[PDB]
Amino acid sequence: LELRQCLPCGPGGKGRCFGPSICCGDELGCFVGTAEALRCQEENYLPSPCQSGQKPCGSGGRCAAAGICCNDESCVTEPEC
Amino acid sequence: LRQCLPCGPGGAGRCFGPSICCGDELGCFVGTAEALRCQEENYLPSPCQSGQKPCGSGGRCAAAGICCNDESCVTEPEC
Amino acid sequence: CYIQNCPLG
Amino acid sequence: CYIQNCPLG
Repeated sequence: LELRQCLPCGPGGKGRCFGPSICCGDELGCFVGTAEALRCQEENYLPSPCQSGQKPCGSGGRCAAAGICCNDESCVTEPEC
Repeated sequence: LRQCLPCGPGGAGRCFGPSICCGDELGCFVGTAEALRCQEENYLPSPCQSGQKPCGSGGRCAAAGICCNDESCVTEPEC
Repeated sequence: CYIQNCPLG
Repeated sequence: CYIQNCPLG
């Protein structure tokens, strides 16, 4: 399915929202409910569907940051990232 | 069981695992520079465990609405 | 919206 | 260490 990435977020917009409160950047880590993740709540009003990152991993989502796997509600360690 | 190494923003959070540093007034850092010091917990002989209100899969409540265990954080509303 | 959470779909 | 991944007991 050909979706857009979701709103960027975090330090200098280097990160992509993976769900309302999860802002992960490839070279950043993942902010889950921190300040860095603020913009990610706006994605909820945008009427178009989005999906962040490529390599789809785990619980339902896809690799968000170095070895982390988040979907729209959870980030777990997962080295398959 | 003690709360693990404090971490993050002026030590105002607590390690919930090697790369997971959460706090009421902070939220969670899963794998950021904030969560680098939690790796130190792995060379403390004493066992620790952060949080009080359990949830999920042997997770506690890391921060408002987030439930973390040693390898993952999840939105959990009753947290 | 997050594909997983979008209205209708 | 993390209770989960210590030597635990």
